[PDB]
Amino acid sequence: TNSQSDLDSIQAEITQRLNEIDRVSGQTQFNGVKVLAQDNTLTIQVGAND
Amino acid sequence: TNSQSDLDSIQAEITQRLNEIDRVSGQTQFNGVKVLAQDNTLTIQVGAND
Repeated sequence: TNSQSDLDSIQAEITQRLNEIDRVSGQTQFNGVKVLAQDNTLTIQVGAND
Repeated sequence: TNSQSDLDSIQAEITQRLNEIDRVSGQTQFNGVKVLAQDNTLTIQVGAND
């Protein structure tokens, strides 16, 4: 039932939501560290030992 | 008993009724979807499942 003029608006919403989950993960930071932009290991020194 | 001048008028009525059932099915629509013009399946997503 949904027309193609409906699917244009639903696609406009879907691309805006996906641009938003690209933005909020692309530029978010704790102390200048992009948490979700790239994959890496953060190592925590939790002890006096090496 | 009916004369042929009668059958001309009855045929005029019958062709007008058939033009009307051609029109009201040719151009009727819910959200830009011609329901009776062509034969096809409308699938309803009635569940979260695919």
